[PDB]
Formats: sequence, structure tokens, C-alpha cells
Amino acid sequence: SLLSQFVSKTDFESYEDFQENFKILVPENFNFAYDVVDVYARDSPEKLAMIWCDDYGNEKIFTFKDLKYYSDKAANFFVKHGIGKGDYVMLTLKSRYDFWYCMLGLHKLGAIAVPATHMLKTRDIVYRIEKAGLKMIVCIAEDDVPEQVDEAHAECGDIPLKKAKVGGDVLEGWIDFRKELEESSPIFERPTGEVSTKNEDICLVYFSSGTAGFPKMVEHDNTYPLGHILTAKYWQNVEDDGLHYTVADSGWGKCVWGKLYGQWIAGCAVFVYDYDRFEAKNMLEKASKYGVTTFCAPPTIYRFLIKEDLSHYNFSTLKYAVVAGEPLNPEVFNRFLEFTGIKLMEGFGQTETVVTIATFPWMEPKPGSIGKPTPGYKIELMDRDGRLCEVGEEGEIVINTMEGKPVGLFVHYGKDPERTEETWHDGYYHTGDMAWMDEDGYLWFVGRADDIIKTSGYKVGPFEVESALIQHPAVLECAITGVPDPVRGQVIKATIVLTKDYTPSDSLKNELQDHVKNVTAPYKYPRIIEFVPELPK
Amino acid sequence: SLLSQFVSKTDFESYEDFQENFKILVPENFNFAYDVVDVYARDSPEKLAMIWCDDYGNEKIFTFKDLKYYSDKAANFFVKHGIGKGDYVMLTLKSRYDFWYCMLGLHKLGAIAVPATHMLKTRDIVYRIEKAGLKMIVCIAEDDVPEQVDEAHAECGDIPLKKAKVGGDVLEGWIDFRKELEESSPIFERPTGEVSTKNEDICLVYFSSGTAGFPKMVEHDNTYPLGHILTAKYWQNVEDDGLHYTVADSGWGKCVWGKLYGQWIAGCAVFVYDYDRFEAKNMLEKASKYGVTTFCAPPTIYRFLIKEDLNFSTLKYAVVAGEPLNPEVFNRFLEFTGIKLMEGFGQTETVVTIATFPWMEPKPGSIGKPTPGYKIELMDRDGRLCEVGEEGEIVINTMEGKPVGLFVHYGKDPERTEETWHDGYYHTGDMAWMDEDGYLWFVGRADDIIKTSGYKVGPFEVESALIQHPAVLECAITGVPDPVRGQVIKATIVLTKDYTPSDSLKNELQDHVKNVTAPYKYPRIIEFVPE
Ligand SMILES: [Mg+2]
Ligand SMILES: [Mg+2]
Repeated sequence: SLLSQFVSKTDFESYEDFQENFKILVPENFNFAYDVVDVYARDSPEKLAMIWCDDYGNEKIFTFKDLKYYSDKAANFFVKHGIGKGDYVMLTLKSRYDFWYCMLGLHKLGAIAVPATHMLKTRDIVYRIEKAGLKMIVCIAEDDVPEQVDEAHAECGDIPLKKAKVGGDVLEGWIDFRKELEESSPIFERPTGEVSTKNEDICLVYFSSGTAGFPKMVEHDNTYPLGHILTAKYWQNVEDDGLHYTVADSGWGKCVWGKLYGQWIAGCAVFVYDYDRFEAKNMLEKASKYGVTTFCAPPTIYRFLIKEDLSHYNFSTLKYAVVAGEPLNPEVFNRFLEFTGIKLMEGFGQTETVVTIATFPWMEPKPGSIGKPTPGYKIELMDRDGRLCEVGEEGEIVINTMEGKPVGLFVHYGKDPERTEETWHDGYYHTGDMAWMDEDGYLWFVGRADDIIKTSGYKVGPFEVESALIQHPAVLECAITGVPDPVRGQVIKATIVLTKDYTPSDSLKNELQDHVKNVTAPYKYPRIIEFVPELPK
Repeated sequence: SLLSQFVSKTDFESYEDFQENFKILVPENFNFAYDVVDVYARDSPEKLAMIWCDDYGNEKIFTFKDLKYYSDKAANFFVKHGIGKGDYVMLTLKSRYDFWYCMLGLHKLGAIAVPATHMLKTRDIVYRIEKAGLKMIVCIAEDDVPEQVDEAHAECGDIPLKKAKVGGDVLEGWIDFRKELEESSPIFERPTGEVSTKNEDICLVYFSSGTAGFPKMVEHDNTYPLGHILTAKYWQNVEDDGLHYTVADSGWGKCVWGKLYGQWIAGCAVFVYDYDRFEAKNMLEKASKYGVTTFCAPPTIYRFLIKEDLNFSTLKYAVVAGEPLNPEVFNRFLEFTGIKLMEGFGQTETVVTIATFPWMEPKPGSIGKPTPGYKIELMDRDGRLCEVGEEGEIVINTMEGKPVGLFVHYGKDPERTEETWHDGYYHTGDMAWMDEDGYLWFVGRADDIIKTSGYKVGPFEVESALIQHPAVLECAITGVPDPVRGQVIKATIVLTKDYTPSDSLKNELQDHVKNVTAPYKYPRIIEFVPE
């Protein structure tokens, strides 16, 4: 592995040793695709990078030599269609192996990758075209995505948006990605001089929900991949040798936390299972068969896995498992440990960061607690007056950046200096997450500082749902809030004032839920609706 | 002139006929630099495009051939420094003839021109760099502009921002624009295929004040220059081989309303007078000597002109826009010249939308009647249309499609775009009423935007500046009516524990705002309150 090249020291004897002695060593110029993937391709060509498979018996085994080859071809494909340094390209690719081709190709070119969920609806896509200034969309042919894109394109008018799809029939106005990719030269001339990437250049962007209005663009620089050394080597405890499996769709930040940067730096292969319908038994059988060694999933996924006879799939190779995204009930921890002999080690962070608080391998877990701060991240808890919190009091998790931006922290909200300044000022970046610290130094997440809702892993801005709801005739006014939930953390509640023409009923609730699911990504639908004569203001 | 190429017909007998029958014919693919400037450059090389001069003795006469030549050289200069299609480039060039080179060069590349005032301070420039994703700034060497840009760059970090200046000594990390332009090849090949421009491509962006927060990017597509056919031929009444003079700095939208697009389409040359301090006698003498035939200025300029004893024999037509017009200014100008000031109106987002056209008798103080193709309506709080005498918001009905000249969106701000343009109407935010004769009377903003001597100011631009001072705990910025200035900026301020109200403090707070943001925004009234 390349790990030792980027760190002060690889292994430590305790959390305290790790805190005192760990430093990421950032090279004068770092580009992940060139300095990790292409290095392996030359020095260890046959080293495994990725095991990919289907629910259709399709299997693709990628070495780093393979990934250099297809990412060079991908870079040329992008150049062919006028994509260059700084251009925003959206990727809606689920877990097609093409996602990895495109990411690496865009990194090589110095273009900007914008992964997005396949669940996006027309108005979501319009918003992202406009906010990012997208020059291209690369998407699956399935799930009516190209149709949603075309609808969005029509909304924007006859702009020169490039549209490439993976799979499917020939579509008028659409590029066939795989065909053109195969036709592309495997010789990509690395950009040099001023057109070459620098550490500070943006390479990756995620749209992330805010407390008011629509999702903001979290922009990450070329050193971001290095921050995931902490995520992969120290939190996930991956091994060169190994096969790491994080359950995450490419549309979400967790995909690159678990299926890309830090894993590959640490020399660990990644397992990708591109299924359409989650089946716990399918996931278990495939993961066991391919010999997955380390695992990450949200508590929801572990809930289904533990309802299966885990012992029947003698998951013999599983050596370490981590968890993040939803509240960890100790019962999930215990049942998993009783089946496997493995303790679920919880970690924490944000689209804007890498893992910032985690239960590291030298720590005994406190089931429910996110653990202790990651080295290099000066985590503090700040109250409403800008003062710091002592042990036992709730405050906002903030990151002290007075000595410089930690590796892995975002640069800004893209094209939004106002929101950036509001959230990051006077030497602290504000996560918007609330926690308290116990006497042992363990942190306990308590919720949001704002109106953002977290529902079984999904971060939801209330206005995303409110704006959808107000478009329905029956809605005069509405308020979207989260209500506590033991399993899902929170669920989305709509408090609605109906128009004169309508009366409250379960049927109408169904209709309004259905309306939301057709307007915006369906995970945002209000699970609880209450009809009221008036709202508080 | 190329006017007839772009319209259904040119001649009309009344406002009614014009409003009913005028239509712009938009080509399949239009790029102003190629389809207007380069056309004249080939078919009529010696045709006059621009007379440029100085307060310091300098004169430059530009034909269209000259302009093709230098804009081709400018395009290559931009390419050399990595500027291509869709790249935002800020131009802070006062009235240097270099503005024209750069604008046209950027159009040829399909890059995006962002003109800006020389008055921007560091924080203003940082904001624009970050909002636009600026890849280059081309600016004057004077007026401490390169210093403000350097401060801004330092604030942004090690970003790859190209910095080019016009004039001045060598600066570390700065490009010498004029030297490098002269070294650039005059051979430029029009980009084709994936690299070529389309009607829907953005070519021009202005930062424009909003009611809340910092200025928004008004983005205009490649067809926008055609909308100024209305502004130049019909409102300004320019003629083929005339000489049109609009008094406007290149940082502001009015410059392209008066010194570029519509004028050249109509075959009329533009007069550019790059002075540093305004002197009415100097302006009159230059305009007269060079033979200006048509004129536009804001009311403030007209007021200074009339305080002079007015031989301007070539002047045939004069228009006014940008500030409320007092009938006394109209009367005094008519008495001096025999020319009636014909008022027109619009926004950064549009071309001329309401005007006193040549067939109409002006009502001094009224902005006139709707431009053909702009379905101008007055709308109440209920989305209903207003009757005569009723104040409503000026809205533009776009249900039949976007009128030529209307902006595409607020760049990178779909939320603001949707808030202002939805359900078939673009909301201008300007309030007016219509009289019995159909003439429109402007009455103010629907929002908190302040307008002072023609300067649009978002209150938060001044509020954000003031709150940086230790003395200010809270503050509100509002407009108070002024007969000369339209409105003046007032700051109502709650002070901190350390400070005490005084005229010395007011002065320091005014000075502080002028150091932080463009100084035209300083609060002229300051009221200290307990709450
Ligand atoms: Mg480019
Ligand atoms: Mg760009």
C-alpha cells in the first residue's frame, strides 16, 4: 500500500498515541487518480482494486491496471465532448462500475464530479443544473432517469447540456457512454502547467441539505481523498490485502468514505454489489462468497442482517465492522456481537468532512456514543453565546480552523460565499450538529442545532418538502418538522393548513405523500401528516 | 446597417402600429461579434464604429475592421491564458477602449464577460470572485484597482486567478494587457462544434443589487444584443452613420444599452469620452467638435448641462433614463436646444421595456409606454391586473416565451430566479400606475432596494459593512425621499456599550462604509436609536 507515504507513522499503541503522533503529510501536488490509482497500475498492476457484481450473475474483477486503462479512456471521452478543467459533471450511476471510471477520469482531467442519487426528480435536476452550471450529466438508462433529465433540460431550454447514458437503447440527443468509452483512446495526456490540478482545486461536489432553502454545494479540494486515510485505515481498520464493503449508493458522500479514496490508499480492495432491491440474504451470501474482510453499514442495514441467520453464512472473513448514519441501539450492537464476535465501532461526520469523531480500535465502544475526536480535527462543543461547553453540557460540534483547514474539510459552499461565511467564521466551522461529552471524553449526538431533519440516514431540508407540498391545491400553508423516532432517529412530519375545498382524511394524506414522491426524491415524503386550523409564527 | 436583417419591418407610422407589428427575427445561430462586428469588418471595413478620446489629449478612431482585428487579437490573448467557453472574466475598465476589445474577444470565445465598476472594494471583489467563479480580471492600472484585486486574491487563497491590467508599471503576478494583446496573433478561427456558441449560451453578466443579501448575477444570452435594436433605433432614434453618445461607465448595464449592441446593429458609431472628473463644458465641447447626433444621459447629467449657457448643431435627438425626471429639467433643456427629452426605462434584467417613443408626445416625468414584444402588465398583491390609476408591480408576461432582451436567470441562484419568475410572469419589483392615456408613472420599489442618484443599493450591502464596526450592535438601512437624489441611504443604528452618539462617530461610520464597499453606498443620514 501507499499509506506510509502520506502519514507520520502508520500504527499506534493507543488513542492517546494516535492523537499525539498522527499527521497526514500532504505532498506539494496531489491528485488521487495519478498519485494513487496510476501508481498502483505501474508498480503493482495485478493488485486487486474492486470486485463488482450484479443480481444477474454478472461479475467484474478490476485491478489497478484496469482502472488506469478505463479512467484514461474516460478522460478522453470527456475531452471529446468539450469537458475540461473546472467543468461540473453530474454522475447518477447507482453502483454501476462506470461510476469509478467517471470519477477517476474527471479527477485526471481536473473536471468536477457531482455524484447524485438516481432518486432525483425533474425539479431536483433543474435545481442542480442551474446551481452547479452542469456541463454534462452521466446517468443510468434505468429508473426513468434519462426521462427526468430530458424533462429538466426542457425546463432550462435549449442549453448545450451534454447527456450521456449508461446502458439502454439509442436515445435521440443522448450519448451512449459505454460505446464511446470503448472507442476512446487509452492514451490520455496528463494536463500540465497551468491546466494541471493543484491541491487547492475543487475535484468533488455533493449537494447537501440546508436548514432553509435548497441543498448547498459542498466543494472538496484535491487533498480531500487523503483525509479518508483516517476513515479507512483507523476507523474502518481496513488492511492491504483486504476486501472492504461499505453499503452506500454512489449518490451519497458515504460511497467515497467507504468505496474509494482511503481504502485504496491503504491498499484495500473494495466490494461493490450493484443490486436493485435490498435483500439481506443476498447481501450476506455475496459478501461471504467474495471474502469481505471489513464492513460498514447504517444501523438499518444491520437491522435486516441480524434478522438473518448470520451463522448460516459463516461470514468467516469478517474481521472488523463499523457503523454510522443513524442512532445505534445497544440491542443492534449486542445481537451483532453475539452472532459474530465483532463489536460495531461507531463513527461520525458530515458531507463537509471526513470521519471527525469515531470509536477507534484502541477504544472500548460505548454503544450509542460516536466516540472521540479524530486527530487533526480540533473538535469543540460551542454554546449559543460562542462560549465552549464543559463535560455534561449540550453544545454544537464545531471545528477550530485557526491553525489551518484540516485535511478532509470542505473549501466552501460552492457559489455561496454568504452561507459559507454564516457557517464558518471567527476561527470555527459550524457543523450544525449537537452533542455532549461524558466524563470519559466520549461524545453523544443529541440532534441538529437547526431545522434539518435526519430520517434513517437521510439529511432533509424542511423547505425541500415544504416547497413540494405548497404546489398541491389542498395546501394553503405547511410546516415540515422532525418527530423523534427510536429506529429512524426522526421522521418527517407535515403540519398542514388545508384550503377551504378539502377536508382531513387518511385518503388525502396518502395523496399528499404521493404528490411529494412525484415532485422530489421520494425519501423526503412526510410519514406523519397532521391537519390544523393554524400554524405558529 | 444590418438592422433589416433582424426585424419584420423597420418603418412605423404611430406607437400603436409599432407596438402591434414590430418583431425581432432571431437567427438560428447568432453571435454579436461574428454576425455584426465581423460582418461590417468584411463588407464595410472603413465604416466608423467608435470615436474614443481622453481628457489628456488622446484620440482613437475605430473602424469595424480595426475592431475585428483587435477583438481577434483579444480572443487569442484570452486563449493563451486558458480562457475558453463559459469562463467568467471580470472587466473593470472605466471607458478605456480596451473594454470594447475584451467584450468582443470574450464573445468570440463564448466566454462570459462581467463588467464591473472601478469603485469596487476588496470585499466586493472577493464576493464576485466566489459567486462567479472568476477565472480572470482585466482592470485599469489606476484608481488603486490592482491593489484592491490583490487584496481580494490574498483573501481567497491560492486560487488560480489570472490578473491582467491596462497601463502602469510591471507587477509581480500581473499580465501587461496591452503589451500581450499587441503580441497576440490577429488570426483567430471561430470555434466550431462542441466549442461553438449557441443562442442560449450566456455571454454577459452583471452583478445587480437584491432586496436581501449580496448582488445577484443577471445572466444574458447571445440574443440579448438584438433586444437593443429597440433601445437604439426606436427609443434613442440613432441613425446609420450617425454618432451616438450615451454617458455611462462600462461597469454598468447602461453602457451596453448606449455604447455597443443596438447602435452598431443600426449602423451608428458610438462616442466614448474617457474622462476622470466630469466637467459639463468639456463634455459639451467634445460632443460638439466630434459631431454627436444623438444623446443619452441620466437626469443628474442633464441638470449640470443646463447650468451652463448652451453650438451643438449636429444634435438631433436626446433621451433620458435612470433617475426620476423633474419637468423643470425637461423644460430648461427644451428652451436651450429645441430638443424634447424622451424618457425611457428598464432594468439590468431587460432592454428598454417602457419608453417615450418618437411617435408619442412626452409627459415630463412619465416613463411612457410598453416596448413591442414586452407584455408589460401592472399586477396587484392578488396576482390580478390593475386598472387605470391603480399602483401595481410592473410584471412581464412570458407565457408565450421569453422576450428577446430578457435575462435567462440569476446565475447560480435558481431559488431567487423562481421567486421572481414563476407562473408566467417575471416580477421586476418596480411599482407604477398607468394614466388615462396609457402613460406609465414609476412610484418606487415593491421591496427594500434603494435607488440613489441612479445607483441601485441592496440594504444588506450597507448593513453588512456597518456591523463590522465595533460601534454597531444592530442597524437597519432604508431609503428616505430626496428631491435631487430620488432617495438617500439612511442607517438607523443601535450602538454598543463602548460608544456614544456624536457627529464625529457618524463621520467615522460613513468613512468606514466607504473603505469596506463601493463608496456610493455610504449612509448620508445616520440616526442613533435605543431600539
Ligand atoms: Mg474550459
Ligand atoms: Mg466553468
